[PDB]
Amino acid sequence: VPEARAYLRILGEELGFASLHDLQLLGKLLLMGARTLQGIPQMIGEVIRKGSKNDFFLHYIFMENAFELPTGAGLQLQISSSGVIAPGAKAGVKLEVANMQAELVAKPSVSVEFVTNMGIIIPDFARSGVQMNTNFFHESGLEAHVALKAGKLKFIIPSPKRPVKLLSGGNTLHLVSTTKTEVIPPLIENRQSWSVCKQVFPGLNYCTSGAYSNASSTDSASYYPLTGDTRLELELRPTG
Amino acid sequence: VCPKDATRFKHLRKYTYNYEAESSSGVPGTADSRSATRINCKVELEVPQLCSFILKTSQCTLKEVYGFNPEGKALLKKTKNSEEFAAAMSRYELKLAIPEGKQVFLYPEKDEPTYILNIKRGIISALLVPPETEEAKQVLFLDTVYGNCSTHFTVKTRKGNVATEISTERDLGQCDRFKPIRTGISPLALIKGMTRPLSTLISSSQSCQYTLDAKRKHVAEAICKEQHLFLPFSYKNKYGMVAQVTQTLKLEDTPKINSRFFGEGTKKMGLAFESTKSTSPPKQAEAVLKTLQELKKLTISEQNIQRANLFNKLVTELRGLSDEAVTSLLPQLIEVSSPITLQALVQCGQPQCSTHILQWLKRVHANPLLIDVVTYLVALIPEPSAQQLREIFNMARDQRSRATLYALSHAVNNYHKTNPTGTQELLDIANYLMEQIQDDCTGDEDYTYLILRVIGNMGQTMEQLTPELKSSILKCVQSTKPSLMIQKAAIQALRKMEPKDKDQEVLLQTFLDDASPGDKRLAAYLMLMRSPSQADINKIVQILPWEQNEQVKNFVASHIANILNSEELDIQDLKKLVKEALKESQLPTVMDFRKFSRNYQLYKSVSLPSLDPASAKIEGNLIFDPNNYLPKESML
Repeated sequence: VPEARAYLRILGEELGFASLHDLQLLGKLLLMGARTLQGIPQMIGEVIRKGSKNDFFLHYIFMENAFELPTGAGLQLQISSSGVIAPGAKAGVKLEVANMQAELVAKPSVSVEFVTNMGIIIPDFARSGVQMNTNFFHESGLEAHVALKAGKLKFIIPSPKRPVKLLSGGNTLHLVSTTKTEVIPPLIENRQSWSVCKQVFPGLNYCTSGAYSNASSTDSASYYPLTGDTRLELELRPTG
Repeated sequence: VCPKDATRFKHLRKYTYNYEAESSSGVPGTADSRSATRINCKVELEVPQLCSFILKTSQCTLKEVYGFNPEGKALLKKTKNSEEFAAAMSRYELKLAIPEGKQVFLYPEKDEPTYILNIKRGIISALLVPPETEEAKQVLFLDTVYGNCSTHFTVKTRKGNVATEISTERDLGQCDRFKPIRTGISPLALIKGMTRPLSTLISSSQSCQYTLDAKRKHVAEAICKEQHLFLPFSYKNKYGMVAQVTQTLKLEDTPKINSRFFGEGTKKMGLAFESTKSTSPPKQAEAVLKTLQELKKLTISEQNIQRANLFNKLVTELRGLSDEAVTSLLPQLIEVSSPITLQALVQCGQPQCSTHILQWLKRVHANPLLIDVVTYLVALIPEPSAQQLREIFNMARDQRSRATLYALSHAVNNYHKTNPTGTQELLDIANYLMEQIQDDCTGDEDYTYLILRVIGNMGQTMEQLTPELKSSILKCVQSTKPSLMIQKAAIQALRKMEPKDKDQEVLLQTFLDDASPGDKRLAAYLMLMRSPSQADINKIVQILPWEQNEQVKNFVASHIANILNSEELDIQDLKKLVKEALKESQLPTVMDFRKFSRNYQLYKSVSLPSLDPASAKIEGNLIFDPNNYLPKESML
């Protein structure tokens, strides 16, 4: 039974070869594709049967310019700063089959943060820098629970066990050592913290708050939005 | 050459200097709350003669703030590496000479580390005092750890013709090295070319205060202070960010040294910086693991407030780390989480992360089709790396697929051009292939065929490194055990091996062998005609009328007739040999092309103006036994 093969050479560089045995191998590859295909539906159903949590979180650096410049002592002043996006969402539904108890999670979140950093570094040895950090976060979604029992239905929505930050305007600095990353505590002088909350419901309140230090009148300190850990936040606060 | 104006010392003197400096990065608005570090060293300047100096450092204590007193006084402690730190410094001594007082040429001993050398260079630049002048405005061109400089020189106090107080100052936006030193970045971040704008947002200027001895010219003390300020993050453009370098050198004593000999380390180097990696201690990797665990925990904790942040700090640490440590650690990280490791890798613009993708691919147990696809895709990327080659070798061993091996051979050629060094990788793969072939080349026909032809893809390298493999190739060619297919593949493996006298001899032996197969004989004949010799051609032409396999005779005679027919420039030289071989013989008359192997060839020569003639050569190969209605074989 004839045996044959062929190949392609460019500049004398063989570019792969074709064989009848290769055709038979491809036939078995198609058979194996079928073999893999057959069991997929049961597997995919199996996870729904048991349930699980599904998480889909990109974390992408849209903006970043890093570099370094030397120093007179011979050390290296790292300099860099980035803008990043983490637009993912939490998901994953668990079904208690034959118990008819459905648990559902869906809460996409937004993490619009920014950092700038400068660092004098001693390669393989040590570092010293400061990190300029502006922050914007959001999340929203639903926590739902539905169960059918003995002809008695009930749709359950667990209440927030913590404030729901619609918006979060935050700015922070840090002192970072080779072995540590340390925040810089805010000044207590003119440490303005306030909150205004309105009732969406008797147990839930729409809250507007701002915590900051008003050091504008103090020299060497940037004005009230800056020079310290400054938070302007918009939240729904569960009263508990 | 040591100008006397540059004398800032006295010969036969050792000047022991205490080095004390600190770098303190903090915000002035909050009482200069800063990340500060305290370095303290004993330095031993040695001057057997003018401009021929020896430098012994010792008693280097590396302390850093771990806390602040309520009044703001820091709390310094020695670090873990401060001991290896002092050991690294003390275990070398430096020898240097500065011709003319402005030309610096370091001669270190036993290849001191680049960063240690650079710290030393900064210390020297602090030490270097310009030649004395009576001009207060003096500004000139000077080298430094930071490249060249326009540095201003103003004498603050002068006694007689000798200056006692001097200030050395230069703006740091004018010296050669203000170009932002490149760094690895998010290869996916689309922002570009914005680096220069920021430098505008940078402020910096240097000033050194010097106390000099009018008697022996020596520097009593040196104060060098540098302040860097950043403009943004500042209301009124003066509440920004402040940095400062403050290093001081104190002359504890000046022992006089009975010495007149100066050394010059083999490695000759200048005062300028030499590129260095953002190296980090091996320990920190474990922190990376703690961090990844933390993120995995937090998603369960349902908090995402700072996850991207921690990711950034991590990949920062990542860029602080090294290659081999990463790959060794690599499997554990995947064990934690695959997709997050992917986010890191893709956002990781470091070469190792790209190299490590292959390893990931084998970890995730990728389907062979995609494995080979990506294998070839990467293999064509220029400038291969020895590491990358080791990964390619490992993958070729693991899959042993056609595309993997072809990609490996092409990358082998690429790196061979990249690095003429016969590194140990070449030897390891050469040994592995020798195992895959042996001397008999016995094995799976497809497998051994592919092995032979892929080896031919790197024939020249094999010649350079392993002659025994070439000998085994000749053995297999003359071996009867391998199939004619394997034998032919062995013949064509000589593609990059350019048959030599002995290769030509073996080819002639197997070709003129009358019992040798007609197809095998024709293949050997063709490879022998690649670069034949007049004596060889004479012998073959003599044997031609008596050759067996009439189809062989017709093919060979047609080939010779075409060679004579050819006019091409190289074939002009070849026809000289052909004629030298035709004196005492006549060719069998070339009959038949539908039932006998026949040779046809055409050339297309065009005279390009202002360029050499371009000739396209066409070879029509027909293989027919007298029982083949259609060509048994044929190559275009």
